[PDB]
Amino acid sequence: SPPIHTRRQGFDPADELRAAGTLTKISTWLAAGHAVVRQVLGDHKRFSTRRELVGNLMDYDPPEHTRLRHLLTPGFTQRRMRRLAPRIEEIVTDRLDAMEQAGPPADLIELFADEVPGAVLCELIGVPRDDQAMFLQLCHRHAFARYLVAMMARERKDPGDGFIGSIVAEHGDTITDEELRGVCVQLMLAGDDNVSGMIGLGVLALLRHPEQIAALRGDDQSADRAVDELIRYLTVPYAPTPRTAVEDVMVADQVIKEGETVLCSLPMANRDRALLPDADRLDVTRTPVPHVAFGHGIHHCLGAALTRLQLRIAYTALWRRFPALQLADPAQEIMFRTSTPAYGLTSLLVAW
Ligand code: HEM
Repeated sequence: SPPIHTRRQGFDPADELRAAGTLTKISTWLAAGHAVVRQVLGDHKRFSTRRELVGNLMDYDPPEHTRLRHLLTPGFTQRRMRRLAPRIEEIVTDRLDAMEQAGPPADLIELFADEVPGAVLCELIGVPRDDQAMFLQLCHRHAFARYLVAMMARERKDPGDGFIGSIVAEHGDTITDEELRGVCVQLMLAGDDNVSGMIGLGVLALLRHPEQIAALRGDDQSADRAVDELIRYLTVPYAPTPRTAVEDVMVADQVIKEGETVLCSLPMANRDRALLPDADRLDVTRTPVPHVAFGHGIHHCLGAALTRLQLRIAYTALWRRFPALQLADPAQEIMFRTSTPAYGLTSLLVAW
């Protein structure tokens, strides 16, 4: 009953999804191989992402996409995101405190996984801390757009040095308040469900492979390689933005007609034995590979650096606080999140 590409079995793609060919028609084309997915995503000239929506990079084609992304790129680099580390550490500590105060057992998803990403996003865009609580409540449920108008008005008149402030000070003439508001809305949508899914599933994956936890508190390479492997192995998004063929195009010896849609199975592409001979195995020590969990090509995840830093901080602080982290009952059923654009957990009752 659920769409083929959204079906999972544990941490893995479902058997019916595994049985699918490289490129087949489904009731829409489904690309389920690493090479074919990278071909489709890398072909931005023949495959368009296009179907409010203003500021949504996933709805832009070049040169319009190139222009808008250029203004956003500098505010998403590894070095710029490293500046948020203290605040991420603070947010994570606050949520760990909430778990510790509640005492064992506690729902890691409700108290930790579903709370961290939103708070980090508020810090990213520069929402004042006192307004952050109400900002998230209005955003999660669907005044929200009305608040952002007032936020852009402050920054345009008197620019700070944050995310919005740096854009309006340097390129205020080329970007509008409507575009800035749209960017912020889309950042909330693109960077909440994905990260919350990764926090939940990553914690469980590390519990299921507990010798691999120690990699997180090693040197920079050790920790980053651990996080990237978890990103690869879990591949939380089922698909990127649907790709529409602008013209007739031959992909994998099959003709994709103009107007037809192609869905890329990111989990299948990252389990492709052409990417890794043992792709179904979790190993935090393996050298990073060109996985497509953050996409491929011009639309590749803008929040990739933020995600890597946030997840590293989240996983590391969790076990530093709770070394004896465990499932509340060893035999408890894993509660998978299946109704959102990203795979995750709805609940994870943990003890320590
Ligand atoms: C679990 C972590 C994440 C994963 C797995 C993920 C996945 C992806 C993927 C697959 C794409 C490509 C979409 C496409 O080509 O159609 C993408 C794009 C994008 N992501 Fe993420 N994402 C994550 C976290 C974030 C975060 C935290 C942010 C916010 C800082 C973010 C912001 C964006 C934006 C703005 C785009 C559009 C880029 C463009 O179209 O040029 N993502 N993401």
